[PDB]
Amino acid sequence: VPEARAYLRILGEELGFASLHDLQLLGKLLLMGARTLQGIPQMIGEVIRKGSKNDFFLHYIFMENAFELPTGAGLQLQISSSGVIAPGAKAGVKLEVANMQAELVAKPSVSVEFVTNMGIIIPDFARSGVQMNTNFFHESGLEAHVALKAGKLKFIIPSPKRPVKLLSGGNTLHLVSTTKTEVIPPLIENRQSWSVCKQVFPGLNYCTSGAYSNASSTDSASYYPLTGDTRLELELRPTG
Amino acid sequence: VCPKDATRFKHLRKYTYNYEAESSSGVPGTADSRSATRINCKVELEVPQLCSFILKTSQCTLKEVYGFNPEGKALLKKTKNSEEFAAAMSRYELKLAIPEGKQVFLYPEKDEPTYILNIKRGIISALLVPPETEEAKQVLFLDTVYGNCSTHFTVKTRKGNVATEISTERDLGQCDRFKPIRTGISPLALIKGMTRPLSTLISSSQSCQYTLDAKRKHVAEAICKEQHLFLPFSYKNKYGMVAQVTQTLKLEDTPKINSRFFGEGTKKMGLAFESTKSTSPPKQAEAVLKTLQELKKLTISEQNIQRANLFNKLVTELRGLSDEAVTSLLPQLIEVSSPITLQALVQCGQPQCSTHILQWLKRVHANPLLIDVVTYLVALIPEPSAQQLREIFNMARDQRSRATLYALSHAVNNYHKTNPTGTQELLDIANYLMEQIQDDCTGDEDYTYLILRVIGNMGQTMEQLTPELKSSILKCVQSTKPSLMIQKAAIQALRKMEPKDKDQEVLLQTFLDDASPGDKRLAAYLMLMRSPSQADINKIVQILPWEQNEQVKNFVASHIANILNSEELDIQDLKKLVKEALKESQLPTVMDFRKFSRNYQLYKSVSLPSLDPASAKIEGNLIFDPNNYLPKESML
Repeated sequence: VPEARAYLRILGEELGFASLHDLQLLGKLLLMGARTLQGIPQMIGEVIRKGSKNDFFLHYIFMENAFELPTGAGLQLQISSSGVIAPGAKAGVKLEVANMQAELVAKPSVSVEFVTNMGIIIPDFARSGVQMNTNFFHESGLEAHVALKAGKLKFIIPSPKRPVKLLSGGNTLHLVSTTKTEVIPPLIENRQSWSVCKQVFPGLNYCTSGAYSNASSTDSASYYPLTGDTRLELELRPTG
Repeated sequence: VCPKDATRFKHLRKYTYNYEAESSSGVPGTADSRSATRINCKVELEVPQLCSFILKTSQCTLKEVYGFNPEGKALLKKTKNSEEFAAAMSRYELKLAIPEGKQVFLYPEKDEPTYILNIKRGIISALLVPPETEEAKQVLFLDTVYGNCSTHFTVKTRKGNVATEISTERDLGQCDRFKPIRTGISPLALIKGMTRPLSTLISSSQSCQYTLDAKRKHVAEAICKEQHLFLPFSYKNKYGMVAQVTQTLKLEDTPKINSRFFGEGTKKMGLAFESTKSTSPPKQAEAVLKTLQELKKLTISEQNIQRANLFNKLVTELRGLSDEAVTSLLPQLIEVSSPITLQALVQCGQPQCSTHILQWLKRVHANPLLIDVVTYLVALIPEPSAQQLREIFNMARDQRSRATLYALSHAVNNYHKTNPTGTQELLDIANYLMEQIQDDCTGDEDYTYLILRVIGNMGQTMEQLTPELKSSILKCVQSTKPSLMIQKAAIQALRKMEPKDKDQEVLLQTFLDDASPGDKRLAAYLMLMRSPSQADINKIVQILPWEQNEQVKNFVASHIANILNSEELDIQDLKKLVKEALKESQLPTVMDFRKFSRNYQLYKSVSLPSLDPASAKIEGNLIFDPNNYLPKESML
């Protein structure tokens, strides 16, 4: 039974070869594709049967310019700063089959943060820098629970066990050592913290708050939005 | 050459200097709350003669703030590496000479580390005092750890013709090295070319205060202070960010040294910086693991407030780390989480992360089709790396697929051009292939065929490194055990091996062998005609009328007739040999092309103006036994 093969050479560089045995191998590859295909539906159903949590979180650096410049002592002043996006969402539904108890999670979140950093570094040895950090976060979604029992239905929505930050305007600095990353505590002088909350419901309140230090009148300190850990936040606060 | 104006010392003197400096990065608005570090060293300047100096450092204590007193006084402690730190410094001594007082040429001993050398260079630049002048405005061109400089020189106090107080100052936006030193970045971040704008947002200027001895010219003390300020993050453009370098050198004593000999380390180097990696201690990797665990925990904790942040700090640490440590650690990280490791890798613009993708691919147990696809895709990327080659070798061993091996051979050629060094990788793969072939080349026909032809893809390298493999190739060619297919593949493996006298001899032996197969004989004949010799051609032409396999005779005679027919420039030289071989013989008359192997060839020569003639050569190969209605074989 004839045996044959062929190949392609460019500049004398063989570019792969074709064989009848290769055709038979491809036939078995198609058979194996079928073999893999057959069991997929049961597997995919199996996870729904048991349930699980599904998480889909990109974390992408849209903006970043890093570099370094030397120093007179011979050390290296790292300099860099980035803008990043983490637009993912939490998901994953668990079904208690034959118990008819459905648990559902869906809460996409937004993490619009920014950092700038400068660092004098001693390669393989040590570092010293400061990190300029502006922050914007959001999340929203639903926590739902539905169960059918003995002809008695009930749709359950667990209440927030913590404030729901619609918006979060935050700015922070840090002192970072080779072995540590340390925040810089805010000044207590003119440490303005306030909150205004309105009732969406008797147990839930729409809250507007701002915590900051008003050091504008103090020299060497940037004005009230800056020079310290400054938070302007918009939240729904569960009263508990 | 040591100008006397540059004398800032006295010969036969050792000047022991205490080095004390600190770098303190903090915000002035909050009482200069800063990340500060305290370095303290004993330095031993040695001057057997003018401009021929020896430098012994010792008693280097590396302390850093771990806390602040309520009044703001820091709390310094020695670090873990401060001991290896002092050991690294003390275990070398430096020898240097500065011709003319402005030309610096370091001669270190036993290849001191680049960063240690650079710290030393900064210390020297602090030490270097310009030649004395009576001009207060003096500004000139000077080298430094930071490249060249326009540095201003103003004498603050002068006694007689000798200056006692001097200030050395230069703006740091004018010296050669203000170009932002490149760094690895998010290869996916689309922002570009914005680096220069920021430098505008940078402020910096240097000033050194010097106390000099009018008697022996020596520097009593040196104060060098540098302040860097950043403009943004500042209301009124003066509440920004402040940095400062403050290093001081104190002359504890000046022992006089009975010495007149100066050394010059083999490695000759200048005062300028030499590129260095953002190296980090091996320990920190474990922190990376703690961090990844933390993120995995937090998603369960349902908090995402700072996850991207921690990711950034991590990949920062990542860029602080090294290659081999990463790959060794690599499997554990995947064990934690695959997709997050992917986010890191893709956002990781470091070469190792790209190299490590292959390893990931084998970890995730990728389907062979995609494995080979990506294998070839990467293999064509220029400038291969020895590491990358080791990964390619490992993958070729693991899959042993056609595309993997072809990609490996092409990358082998690429790196061979990249690095003429016969590194140990070449030897390891050469040994592995020798195992895959042996001397008999016995094995799976497809497998051994592919092995032979892929080896031919790197024939020249094999010649350079392993002659025994070439000998085994000749053995297999003359071996009867391998199939004619394997034998032919062995013949064509000589593609990059350019048959030599002995290769030509073996080819002639197997070709003129009358019992040798007609197809095998024709293949050997063709490879022998690649670069034949007049004596060889004479012998073959003599044997031609008596050759067996009439189809062989017709093919060979047609080939010779075409060679004579050819006019091409190289074939002009070849026809000289052909004629030298035709004196005492006549060719069998070339009959038949539908039932006998026949040779046809055409050339297309065009005279390009202002360029050499371009000739396209066409070879029509027909293989027919007298029982083949259609060509048994044929190559275009």
